[PDB]
Amino acid sequence: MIQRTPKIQVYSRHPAENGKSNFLNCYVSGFHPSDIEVDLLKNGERIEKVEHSDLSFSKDWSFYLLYYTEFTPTEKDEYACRVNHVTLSQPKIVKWDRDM
Amino acid sequence: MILGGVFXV
Amino acid sequence: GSHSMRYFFTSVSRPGRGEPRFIAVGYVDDTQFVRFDSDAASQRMEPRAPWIEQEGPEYWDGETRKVKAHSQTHRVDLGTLRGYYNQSEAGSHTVQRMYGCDVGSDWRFLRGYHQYAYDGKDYIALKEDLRSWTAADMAAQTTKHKWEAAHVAEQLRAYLEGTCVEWLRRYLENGKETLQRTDAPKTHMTHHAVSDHEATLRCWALSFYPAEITLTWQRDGEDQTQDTELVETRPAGDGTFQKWAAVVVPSGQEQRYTCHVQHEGLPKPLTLRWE
Repeated sequence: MIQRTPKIQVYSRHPAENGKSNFLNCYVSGFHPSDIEVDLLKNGERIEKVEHSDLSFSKDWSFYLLYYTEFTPTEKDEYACRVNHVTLSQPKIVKWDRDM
Repeated sequence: MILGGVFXV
Repeated sequence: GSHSMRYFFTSVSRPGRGEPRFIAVGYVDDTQFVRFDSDAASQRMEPRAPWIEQEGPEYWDGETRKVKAHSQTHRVDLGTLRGYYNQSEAGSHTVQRMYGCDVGSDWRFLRGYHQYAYDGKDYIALKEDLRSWTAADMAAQTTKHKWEAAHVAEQLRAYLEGTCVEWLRRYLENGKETLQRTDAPKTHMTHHAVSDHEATLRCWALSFYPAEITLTWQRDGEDQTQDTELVETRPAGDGTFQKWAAVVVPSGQEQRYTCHVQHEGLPKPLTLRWE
């Protein structure tokens, strides 16, 4: 059938300041079908308190989702999003680029 | 407000 | 400007895996206020905006009841469609439904729509005139014939020209602080050396509402579309959006480039130059 690969963006709600509260976002869009695994990672470890948005879709019928979690960036903590989907031979890891 | 409504494809 | 109310419905059959998953979300423009999930605990239509939260039990019971009938309808649909295509029972399948209405500056009805997709491709769509249908293939013809037979479109039209515009307007007035605002984008530029002979120039638009926005790069007036990296417009999480566009510039040429930001919240285009 139809299988669209997710597009993944890793970013914060507001510009990341060391020590100031924030939200870490993983937006995944443009995928089909809807079966998808999205995890946020602090230093390679799966963040447990991760919420997501309600499944909705675009004009070409493809789905989008926002996975998000409240976090406080520090200078040494590394963050990332790991995505698996039918169109992905293996889980894809997108690292969060603070200064962008 | 959503549709009130029935249908059936 | 103009506004719109739209409802999006997703149903996926779970072969031998319990009932099919049903997800419903409601938006006025780019803001959500409703949301129903079959896997959720409440089994109620739930508030997802502040200005809808105090609508009253009558509203929520009425909205819960109806979206429950939507979920039954779609569950029945996944079987009918499995039929039209002679598909096996072992597989997961997807039905997608969107309908809504647009109003103009005057808040009068502008247009209504009603679309339906199966397995992520067009199946059937109510046309501009809200009288006739577009069937995608041989299967959707049968549905077309069935719906014509049952005057489905007439009952759809009544909803889109009345109930839909009616309540859109109630919401617009009720949530006017949220729904009637325009946050122009906060814009800035960033520079990063790719190498000693290249640098990435990145144009940001942050914290804007609504989501429609155009970001473009020019070099000497000429649009650098083929060489511009553009990300999809993304939710920030607080009901605003963000987007960026990037180009790779030979070091020393930063001054030849301008970023142009167009957004409904801006009294006029915004030309950005790394200077």
